[PDB]
Amino acid sequence: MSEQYPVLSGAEPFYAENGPVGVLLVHGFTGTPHSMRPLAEAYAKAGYTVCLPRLKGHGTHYEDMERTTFHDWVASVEEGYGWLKQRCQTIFVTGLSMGGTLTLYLAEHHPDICGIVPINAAVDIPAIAAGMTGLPRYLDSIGSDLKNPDVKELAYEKTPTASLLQLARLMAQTKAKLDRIVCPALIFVSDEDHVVPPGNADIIFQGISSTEKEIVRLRNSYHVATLDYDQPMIIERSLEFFAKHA
Repeated sequence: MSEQYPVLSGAEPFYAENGPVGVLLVHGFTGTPHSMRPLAEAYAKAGYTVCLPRLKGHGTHYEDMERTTFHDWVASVEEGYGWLKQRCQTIFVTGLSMGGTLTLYLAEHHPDICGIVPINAAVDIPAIAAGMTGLPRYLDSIGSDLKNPDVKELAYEKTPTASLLQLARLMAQTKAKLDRIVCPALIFVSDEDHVVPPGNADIIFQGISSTEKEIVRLRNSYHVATLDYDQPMIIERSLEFFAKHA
């Protein structure tokens, strides 16, 4: 049931105990805490308690990932949420890509969350269904969709097809339950995301029941926006959002 491979260098989770306002940061599918670490460190330096977990099956080897289900990834996030609940009076959740999906999923089940910051969150990726139809156990992963080519992202070099099915099911369930969300939402979307169609931001904006919601368009980033040129804006605007709603 446990992972068989060791944690990769750079994929370690990050925890910081600071003040009574906490932020949970969720990384994406086949990715690792590396993609959220600059945000986590900035929020900790700003005085927030921070939890950046490593999703089960992630940051080790794709064979470990293949053995996981979306319920395992949800459990990692629920565990991090619980860690914060034991420490903080106010909790925000943010996440990139499937991490954004999991942010939404958590908010659909926990009304106490005080705000969410999904970044290129995925609730519908038609290419997954199209990809089947018309095969192999592991697909060659695409290179990281980053506008800045100097940035090194840590993600598995192969993607298990079994795991894509798990992602599809997670997305469908998350999409179906969007109207349960009423907390404030700051929805970031890269205009030029080549992985998650940017209309996802509008599915989310229209689907949630929140009265305080906005879409912020990132014009200088591709999918992996947390490591891309718009990173400072994501951090600054997120910090403003946390302060306003705490």
